[PDB]
Amino acid sequence: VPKWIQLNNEIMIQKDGKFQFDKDKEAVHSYFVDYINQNTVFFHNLKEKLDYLVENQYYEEEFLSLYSFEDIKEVFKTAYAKKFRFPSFMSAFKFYNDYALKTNDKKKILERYEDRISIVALFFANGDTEKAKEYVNLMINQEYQPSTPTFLNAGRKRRGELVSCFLLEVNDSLNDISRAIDISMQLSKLGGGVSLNLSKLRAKGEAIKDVENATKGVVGVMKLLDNAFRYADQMGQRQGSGAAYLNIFHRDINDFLDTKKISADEDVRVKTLSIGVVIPDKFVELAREDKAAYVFYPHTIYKEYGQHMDEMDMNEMYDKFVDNPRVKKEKINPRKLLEKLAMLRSESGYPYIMFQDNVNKVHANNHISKVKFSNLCSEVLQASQVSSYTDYDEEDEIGLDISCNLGSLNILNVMEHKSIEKTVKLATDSLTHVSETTDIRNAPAVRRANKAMKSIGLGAMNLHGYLAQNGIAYESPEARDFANTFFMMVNFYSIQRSAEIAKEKGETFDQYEGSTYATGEYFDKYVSTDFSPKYEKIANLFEGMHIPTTEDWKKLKAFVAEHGMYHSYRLCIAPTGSISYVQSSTASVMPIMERIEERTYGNSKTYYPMPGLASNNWFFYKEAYDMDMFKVVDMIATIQQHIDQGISFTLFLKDTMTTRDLNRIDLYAHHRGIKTIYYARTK
Amino acid sequence: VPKWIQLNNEIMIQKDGKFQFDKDKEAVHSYFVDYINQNTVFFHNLKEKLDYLVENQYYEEEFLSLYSFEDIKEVFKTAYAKKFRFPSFMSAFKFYNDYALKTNDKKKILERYEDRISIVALFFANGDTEKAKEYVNLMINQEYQPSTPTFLNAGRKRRGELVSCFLLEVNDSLNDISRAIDISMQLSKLGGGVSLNLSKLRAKGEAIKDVENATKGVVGVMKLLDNAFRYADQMGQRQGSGAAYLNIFHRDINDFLDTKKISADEDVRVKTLSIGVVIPDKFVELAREDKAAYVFYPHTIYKEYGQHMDEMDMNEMYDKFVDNPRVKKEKINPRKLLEKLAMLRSESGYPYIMFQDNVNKVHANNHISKVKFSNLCSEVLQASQVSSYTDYDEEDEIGLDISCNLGSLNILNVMEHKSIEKTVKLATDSLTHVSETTDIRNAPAVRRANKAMKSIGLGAMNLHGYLAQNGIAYESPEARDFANTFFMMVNFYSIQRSAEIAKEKGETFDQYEGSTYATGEYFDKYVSTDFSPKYEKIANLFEGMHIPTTEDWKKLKAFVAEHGMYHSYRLCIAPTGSISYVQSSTASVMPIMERIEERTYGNSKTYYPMPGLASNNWFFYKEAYDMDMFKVVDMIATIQQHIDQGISFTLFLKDTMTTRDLNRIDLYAHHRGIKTIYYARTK
Amino acid sequence: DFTQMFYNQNVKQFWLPEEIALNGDLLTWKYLGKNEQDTYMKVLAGLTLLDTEQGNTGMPIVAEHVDGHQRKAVLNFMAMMENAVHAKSYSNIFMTLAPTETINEVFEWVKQNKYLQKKAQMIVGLYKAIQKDDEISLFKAMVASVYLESFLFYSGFYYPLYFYGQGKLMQSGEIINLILRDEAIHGVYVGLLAQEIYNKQTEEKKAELREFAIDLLNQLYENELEYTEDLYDQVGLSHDVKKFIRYNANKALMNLGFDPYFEEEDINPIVLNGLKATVEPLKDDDFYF
Amino acid sequence: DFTQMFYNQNVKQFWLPEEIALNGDLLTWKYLGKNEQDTYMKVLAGLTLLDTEQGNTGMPIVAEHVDGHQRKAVLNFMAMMENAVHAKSYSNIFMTLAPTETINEVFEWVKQNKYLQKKAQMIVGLYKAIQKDDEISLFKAMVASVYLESFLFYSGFYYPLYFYGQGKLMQSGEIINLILRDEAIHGVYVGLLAQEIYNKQTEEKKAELREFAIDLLNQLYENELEYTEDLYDQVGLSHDVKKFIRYNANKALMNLGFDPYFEEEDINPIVLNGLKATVEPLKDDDFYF
Ligand SMILES: Nc1ncnc2c1ncn2[C@@H]1O[C@H](COP(=O)(O)OP(=O)(O)OP(=O)(O)O)[C@@H](O)[C@H]1O
Ligand SMILES: Nc1ncnc2c1ncn2[C@@H]1O[C@H](COP(=O)(O)OP(=O)(O)OP(=O)(O)O)[C@@H](O)[C@H]1O
Ligand SMILES: Cc1cn([C@H]2C[C@H](O)[C@@H](COP(=O)(O)OP(=O)(O)OP(=O)(O)O)O2)c(=O)[nH]c1=O
Ligand SMILES: [Mg+2]
Ligand SMILES: [Mg+2]
Ligand SMILES: [Mn+2]
Ligand SMILES: [Mn+2]
Ligand SMILES: [Mn+2]
Ligand SMILES: [Mn+2]
Repeated sequence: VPKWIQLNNEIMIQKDGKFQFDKDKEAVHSYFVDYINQNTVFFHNLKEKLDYLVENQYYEEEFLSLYSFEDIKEVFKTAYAKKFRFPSFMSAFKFYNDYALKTNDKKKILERYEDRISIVALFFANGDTEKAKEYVNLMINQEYQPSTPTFLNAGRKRRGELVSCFLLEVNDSLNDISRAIDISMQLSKLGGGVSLNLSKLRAKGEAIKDVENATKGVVGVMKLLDNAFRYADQMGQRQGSGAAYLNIFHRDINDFLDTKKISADEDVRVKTLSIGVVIPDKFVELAREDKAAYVFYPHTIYKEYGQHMDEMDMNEMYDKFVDNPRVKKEKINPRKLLEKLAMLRSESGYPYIMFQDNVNKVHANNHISKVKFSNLCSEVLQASQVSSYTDYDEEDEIGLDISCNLGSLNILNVMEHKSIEKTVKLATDSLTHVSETTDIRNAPAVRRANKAMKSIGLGAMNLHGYLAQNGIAYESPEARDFANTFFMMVNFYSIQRSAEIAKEKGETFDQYEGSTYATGEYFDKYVSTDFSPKYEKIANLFEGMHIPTTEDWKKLKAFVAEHGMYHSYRLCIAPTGSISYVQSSTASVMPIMERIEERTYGNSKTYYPMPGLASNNWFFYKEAYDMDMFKVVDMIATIQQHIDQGISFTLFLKDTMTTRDLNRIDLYAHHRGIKTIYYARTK
Repeated sequence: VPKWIQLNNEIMIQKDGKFQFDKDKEAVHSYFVDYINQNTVFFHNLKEKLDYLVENQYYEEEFLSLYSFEDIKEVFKTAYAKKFRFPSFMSAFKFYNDYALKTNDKKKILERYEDRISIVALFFANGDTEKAKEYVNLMINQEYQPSTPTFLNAGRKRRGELVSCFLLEVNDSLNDISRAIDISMQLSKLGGGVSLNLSKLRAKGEAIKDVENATKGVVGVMKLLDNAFRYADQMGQRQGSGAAYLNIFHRDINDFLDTKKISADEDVRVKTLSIGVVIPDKFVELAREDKAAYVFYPHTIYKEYGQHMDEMDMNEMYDKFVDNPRVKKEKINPRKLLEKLAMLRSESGYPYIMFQDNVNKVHANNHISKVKFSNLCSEVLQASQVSSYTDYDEEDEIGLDISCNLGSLNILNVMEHKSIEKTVKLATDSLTHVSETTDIRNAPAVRRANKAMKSIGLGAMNLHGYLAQNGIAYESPEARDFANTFFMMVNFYSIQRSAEIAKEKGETFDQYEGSTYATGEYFDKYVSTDFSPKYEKIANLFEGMHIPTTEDWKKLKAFVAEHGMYHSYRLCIAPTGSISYVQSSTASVMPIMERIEERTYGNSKTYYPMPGLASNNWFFYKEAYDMDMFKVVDMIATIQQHIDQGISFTLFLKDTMTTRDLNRIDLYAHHRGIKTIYYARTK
Repeated sequence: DFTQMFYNQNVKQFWLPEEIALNGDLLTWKYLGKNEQDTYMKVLAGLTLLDTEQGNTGMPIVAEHVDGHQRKAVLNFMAMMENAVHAKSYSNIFMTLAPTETINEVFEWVKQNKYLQKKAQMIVGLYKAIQKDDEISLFKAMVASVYLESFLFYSGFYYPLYFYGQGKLMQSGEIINLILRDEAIHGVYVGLLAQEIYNKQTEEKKAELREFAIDLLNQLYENELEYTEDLYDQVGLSHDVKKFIRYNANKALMNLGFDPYFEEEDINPIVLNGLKATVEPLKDDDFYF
Repeated sequence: DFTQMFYNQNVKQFWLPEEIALNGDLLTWKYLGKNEQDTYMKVLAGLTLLDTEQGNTGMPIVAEHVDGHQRKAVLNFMAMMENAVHAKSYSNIFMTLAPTETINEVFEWVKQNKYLQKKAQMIVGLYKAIQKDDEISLFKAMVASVYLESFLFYSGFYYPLYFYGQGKLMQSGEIINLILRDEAIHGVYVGLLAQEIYNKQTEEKKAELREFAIDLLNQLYENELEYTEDLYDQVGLSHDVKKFIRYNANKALMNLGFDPYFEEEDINPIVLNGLKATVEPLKDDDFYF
C-alpha cells in the first residue's frame, strides 16, 4: 500500500470522535512527493517540452502555431503563477489518471494541471495571448471547467471529438434506420454519447409497402442500435453508451419499456442502450382523470395527416387521433403505465422522463421545432428536424441533429471571486470556439445543426458544496433563493455574451428571427419579475456583484432585439461526472449522495470526503437520499426557470419508499415545471 | 382431413407388398376437382382477368403493354394448349401454395400454372410474341425453370427482386462496415440472400489509428450482420438469411468458427448468419505435411504490402508473410483446424467450404479479381472488387459486388425433348433479360457489377431423376459419363449463346479482353479432349442430338475470339430447393435424400415420392446417405469441370461415420477439383 | 445423461420466502373489486392445496421408487422446495392479503369445490397406485406428476401473472414467478424419468402408455375447462385462460416426449409480460489418393 | 415448541460444497503418507455410505410417518442435506485429491467391508421396519437415526478434525465442519421426536424401550470398535478414536433423554482444536399539489 493511500484511509480513523479530514491534504502532498513528481517528465525548458509533444504526435501544430513561443511561455507562466494545489487526494488522482497527458507506454506523466490548463486556454483563445491568459486565470482559479471531452482532448492530436452529447432524429424508413445506425457508430467512435429519437418510427405490426403486420417496431431498431453501440466502444476503452427516446403515446411504449425489465428475454432486452420516455401533458391529464388513454400507430397518423405523431401537439391532436377511424390505436391505462414507469425506475433507474410541454412552454425555438427528446444525460433540450436519408445516388434532405457544447461553472469558485459575469462570458466564448472548431464529416445533420444553431451548454456545479460551506441547507428556501438569483445572473450574462458575439460577428443563429428572443417574449418574466435575493444572507453572499434588475433585463432585451443572439441555446446543466473531482466540487447542481465516498481502485481502497466537509458543516452536507425529494424538485425547478435547456435531475430514493412515492415525485416535478428527470438511484 | 390428403397418404398403405404410387395421381385429381378449381377465380375471358390483375396492383402494366391483347391471348392459348397436368399432388400443392398468385386476403387463386408461365414468358420476351411463345413452350414442357424469385415475382406489381443471391465485399473500415450492414438490410428487404466477405476486416486485437488491441474482429461485424438480417426478414414472412465468409488464414478463423459451436456464449453465438470458410491450397498443403501453420492479422499485411491478405495469392506469399517481422501472425495447427471444421460440420452443417485454388485455377476472370468467397448457397464463384465507401460528402469508390440470376434446366425434360441447345439458349436469353431489367437503387456495387459483369447462373435439376428413370446408378461411371457429356453440351451452347448475344448487341462484359475467353485458354481442354459419351447406353441417350466435338469447340472458340462473350459467368448450379417440387424433379444435381419424403403441412402429413419412383427403379433411386460420398464427389467434379461457377454440393453423411471420414471426404473433394462444399447433412 | 445437469440448475435456483417483502402488495390489493379478490383467493388456495399433495406424496413417492443415488438426491431437493419453500411462500401471501377468518373460509370452500377435488384426487389416486418394482405403475404416476407440474398449475398461475404483467400485486407475483420457475424444471425432470421408462417398453406397450397419457390428459382437460369457467367467468377472462391451459398442456406432453395435442395459439400479452460425431484424428495418408 | 426454530436454523445453515475451493488442500494431501491417505479416503467413504442411506431412506421414511406439515418440512430439508449436500461433498473432496482409480477402488471397498455393511444393514433394517400408525416401530427407527447422526459418523469425523486441528487439509476440513454442524442439529431434532413417543408410554414400556436403546447402542458400539481398529491401526490412532466415539455415544444418549453410559476420558486436544420494489396504486390525490 502506497503512503498517500494510507494517509487517505486515515481519514476514516476517528480522532477525538472526529474524522481526520486534514489528513487528506497530507495525502495529496505524498501523492505528489512520492508518485506524481517521480513519474512526471521534465524538460530543460518549455520550448523543448512543446517540441517533444508536437513531434511525438501528442499535440496539434495548428493551435500552437497561432502564437509566438513568447506568448505560449507567458500563458504557461500565468498558469504556474497561481501555484495551484489540489486540496484533496482524489482531485489530483482523478486528474492524473483521467486527464493528464501520458506517454504512449502510459508510465510517465507529460502534462501537469497547469500544462493541461495552458494548452486548453491556448486552444480556446485561437491566437489571442491576452484571451489565453484570461482563460488560464479562469481555469486555474477553477471558476470554469470545460467538459471532459474538451478538457481532455483540447490541443491533442490523438483525440476524439470535443462534443460528446449527440441527439439524432430517425425517420421512419430502412434507409434512415441504417443511416442512424451508421451515424451512431461514427459518433461513438468519436467518443460521444448518442441519443436517438425513435418516436417517428412506426410501431410493431404496421405496414411496409401495403403488406400488413410487417414492421418489427422500435424494439428491433433498439436491438440494432444496441449492437452498434456495443461494437463502437471507443476502440475498446469505454463501454459504448447510447440512449433511445420514445413518446409515451407511441404504441411500442410498453415493449420499449419491456426492454429494461429483468425478466425480458435475450431477444427483447437491450443492455447498453439507455431508454427515455417523452411524456406530453396530455398523458398526465389522462392519468390524472383516470380516463383510459390510447397509444397510436405512428404510420397510420402519418398517412392520415402527412406529419409524424411526435411532430404535432398531442394536446390538440389526441382527440382527433382517437376520433379518426383511419388512425389505428390501442387502449391503455395511463395510471398503469405511470406505475410501470415508476417500477422500472425503481428496478433499474430507467427510463428517463421528458415532460414535453414543460420543455416546450418555455422553449425559445418552437418555430424551428418543438423539443421531442433529450440526450443520454437528459439535459439537452433543443429543436431538431428529422432528415430524409434517401437511397444511394439520390440527394438526402439533411435536417438538424442536436449536438451542444458542454462546460460547467464552479459556483463556489465563481461566487467567491465575485466573477459571475466574467466567468459566464469567457465560458460562452470558449464554448463558441469549441462549437466552431467542431467538424464531423460522418454526421451530416449534426454538422449542419452545429453550423446553424450554434448551440452551447453552459452548466454549473458545486451548488451543494457552495451552499454547505456557507451554512445553507440544500432544501432551505434560502438555497432556492440563491439558486434563483445566481442562475438568473448566469442567464443574463449568457444572453448578453450571445448578443455581443452576434453583434461582433454580424450573424445570429439560423431562424433566430422566429425565436422568442427576437420577439422579446423570452424576456417577459425578466422584465416584470425581480429576481434579486429575498433573504439578507443571500444578498450578502452576492455582495460585491451587480445583480441585474428589471431595467437591466429591459436593456438586455432591447440589445437582443437590435443585435440578435448568436447561440440558439446557451445553458444546460450536465451531470459533470469526473471533472467535479478535479475541480474539488460536488457533481452538477445535484445534492451530494454521500458525505465521504469509498472507492476501490485496483486492489486499494480510497476515501473522498465532499469538498470543504468538516465538523461545522457536516450537518449542512446532508446526503441526497436523506433529503425530501419535493424540495429537491423545487430547487431544480427554481434553477430550470433560468436554464433554456434541461438539467440532469437524478432522483435519490430510499429502499423504503414505493412506486407510489416515485410517481408522486415525478408528478410534482411535472407540476413544478421540471423538464427532465434523469435517474432514480435507490440507496 | 381432405380427400386428396387421404389419397396421398394411401401411397404408403402397401398393396401386395408394393407402394401405391398411382394413388398419388388420384390425389392431384382430387386436389384439383375439390380445391383448386373451386378456389380459382374465373373471368369471362382473358381481357377481364388481365384488367382485374392490372388495376388491382397485381401485375405491372408496363411489360403487358408491350404486347397487343391478341398476342397475349395467343401466348396464353399456347400455354393452355399443352394441357399440362401435375403428375404428383405435391407439385401442384407447392405451386399453388408458394408460387401461384392469390388475392390480397389469400382466400382465392388468381393464377394457374399456365397463367404464371404465360406471365413469366411475356416478361421474358419483352415485346416479342414469338419469343414469348418459345418461353411458354420451354416452361410448360418444364424443360427450363426460372428461379423462385424470377418465377414467383416476374410481372408482379407487389414483387421483390428477381435476383436470388447477392455477394458483398466488406472493406476494413467503419464506414464500409456500416454500408455493408445497410446494403445487407436493403437486399434482405428485397428478398435476396446476402453473402459478405469478412476476410478484409482486420482481426481482433488490431489497431484503429495507433491505439492497439482495439478492434472487435470479424465477430463483432458478424453480430452486427446477424442483427441486421434478423431485422430485415422479408417483412416477417421468410427469416432473413445471411452468409459470412472468412479466409482460413484470417486470425479470427477460430472465433469465426466459434460462432457456430453449440456451446458458444450469447455474446459470440450467431444464429441467423451462415458461415463459410475459404481454404487456399496452401492450408491443405500445410495440413497434409503436418507443419504448423500461421493465421495472419489482415491490417498488418495491408500496412506492409498495401494490399489485403485475401487480395493476393497465399500459395506464393505465405512464406513472405511468415518471414516478415512487420506482419503479425498466430501459430495454429492446420490439422486441428481441419478437425474443428469437420466437427462443426457434423454438429451444425457449418461452415461452407470454398477451395479457393480449385475455384481460381479454372476461373476465367482472374484478371478482374480472384474469387475470394461464395454466396449463401456456396455455388456462386465470381470476381469481386471491394468498394471504398468513404465519409459523408466524399465520393465513394464503387467496386464490384457479385449478383447473378438463377435458372435451372430440367435434365429429364431437356433430354426427353432432345433440346439441350434450344433450352440452353432460351434460358440464357431469359437470364440476360432478368439481369438487364434488374436495377437495385440501394446497392451501388451490386448495380455496377450487374451492369458490367452481366453474370447469369444457369443451373440444372433432375440429374438423379433422369439417371434413375433411365436405369443408371448415380454412382456408376455411366452416370458420370452422362453428366460429362450433358454439361459439356450445356457449356458449349451457353458459350455460343453468350457470344451470339455479344455479337447482336456489339458489347461484351466489362474487362472481357483480359479473360481466358478472349485469350482462348478457356477452350483448351475443349479443343484437345473429346467429351462424347464413352458408353453405348449414354450415347443412345444422347441420340437425336448433335454432341459437340473438338471441331465444334474450335469453331466456338474462333467465334468467341471474333465476337466476345456477353456474360462473364453463365452456369451455376443452385440447390433449387422448393421449385424442384413444381417441376417434378430431384433437387439440383444432388442425389435424392429419401425415396419418399414425409412432410407435415398444417395438421396433416403428406408423402412425396421421388419423380418416377416405382418398383422397377426403386433401387436406382438410391438415397444419398446410403451412397459413397467419394463417388458423389466424382460426379460433382465431373459436372464442375464444365461449370464456370460452383455447384451447391451438399455432403450426405451417416451418424456412424466420424469427423475423420468428413475430413477425408473434404480432402478428396479438394483433390478432385471441387470448388465449394455446401452442407454436411447427417442422417 | 441429465441428472447432474438438473442437479446444478435446481440448486442454483434455491430461494427463500423471506427474500421478497410482501407488505407493499396491500397498496394494489385494496383497489381490486370483490370478484377480483375472490378469484385471486380461490386460485391461490387451489395452487396451495395441489402443491401440498406434491410435497407430501408426489415427489417423495417418486423418489422412493426411482433407482439411482443421484436421481434420489435431485428428487429429494425438489420435495424440499415443495414443503420448505413453496408451502411457506403460499402461506405468507395469504397471511399478508387476508385476515385469519377469511383464509379459513376460502380453504373450506376450495376444499369442498367439485373441480378442484376432481383433479386433486385423480392425481393422488395415481400416486397411491404405484407398486414396488413395477415400472408401468411408476410411469403412470410420473405422467400424473408432469401433468400437475407443467399443466394443472397453469389455470391458477394465470391470474397472478395477469396482475404481475399489469403492475399489480408485484411482490406476490414475483414469488409466484419463482414458484412457477421451479415447477417448470420439476416437470421437465420427471418427464425425462418417464421417457426413460417408456423407452424400455415394447411397441405395443408404448402405444398402450400413449393411450393412457392422452386419455388422462383429456379427463383433466375437460375438468380444467369447468374449473376455469367456475373461477374466471366472474372476471371475464375464461377465453384467454383456456388458451393458456392448452399451450401448457402441449408443454407437458413435450416433457413426456409426446407430440402436441392442441393447435398453436397466441397467449394474452399481459400474461406474457408477467411470464456430436465421434472425433477421430487425421492419421495422414488421408491427404493422398 | 421447537419445530419453527429448527426450521429457521436448518434453512439458515444451507450451504453447497462448491462454496469452498478445494485446490488449497492439494499440497498437504500430497505430503501425507500412503497409510494416512488410505485411512482418510476410507473414512470419508464410510461417511458417504451413511449419508447416502440417511438421505435416500432414513430421513424420508421418518418424514412420512411424523405428523404435521412443519415437522415434515424440517425432516424433508434434513433429508435433502444428507444426499444432495453431504454425500455429494465427499465426491467433491475425492475428485480434487484422488485419481479416478483410487476413487473407484474405495467405493468398491465400501461394498465389501463387513463392518460398514453390518452397520448399514442394522440401521436401514430398522428404518424399513416402521409400520404406519405404529409409534413403537417409529421410535426404534428414530433411535437408530440419532445413533447414526450423533454416534456412528464420529469414527469418520475424527480424522478430518484431527488434520484440521494441525492446520492440514483445512478446506476439506471446512466442509466436514459444516457437515458436523448440520448433524448435531439433526441428532437433537430427531432426539426430541423420539422423546415425544417415549414419554407417551407406560413405565413398563419405557423400561423395554431403554433396553432396546442400550442393546442397540452396545451392538453398534462393538461393531464400530472393529471398524475403528481396521481403519486406524495403520495410522496409530485407534485408541484415541475409540475415546472419541464413546464421548459421542454419550451425546447420542443425551439427545434421547437418557443418562451417559460411558465414563469421561481426555480427548486428543488436536481434535478439540479441529472443532423489485413495493408497488402502490396511484390515488387521485397524488395528481394534485
Ligand atoms: N497539494 C498539491 N497539489 C499540487 N501539487 C502539489 C501539491 N503538493 C505538492 N505538489 C507539487 O510538489 C511540489 C513540492 O511542493 P512542496 O509542498 O514541497 O513545496 P513548494 O514550496 O510548493 O515547492 P516548489 O519549490 O516545488 O514550488 C510543488 O511545487 C508541486 O509541483
Ligand atoms: N393433375 C392436374 N394438373 C393440372 N390441372 C388438373 C389436374 N387434374 C385436374 N386438373 C384441372 O381440373 C380439370 C378437371 O378435368 P379433368 O382433368 O378431370 O378432365 P376433363 O373434365 O375430361 O377435361 P380435361 O382433362 O380435357 O381438362 C382439368 O380440366 C384441369 O383444368
Ligand atoms: C470504429 C471501430 C473500428 N473497428 C475496426 C473495424 C474496422 O474494420 C477497422 C477499421 O476502422 P476504420 O473506420 O478504418 O477506422 P480509422 O480509419 O479511423 O482507423 P485506420 O486509419 O487505422 O483505418 O476498425 C472496431 O472494431 N470497432 C470500432 O469501434
Ligand atoms: Mg418509407
Ligand atoms: Mg480506415
Ligand atoms: Mn411447489
Ligand atoms: Mn413441483
Ligand atoms: Mn449428513
Ligand atoms: Mn444428518
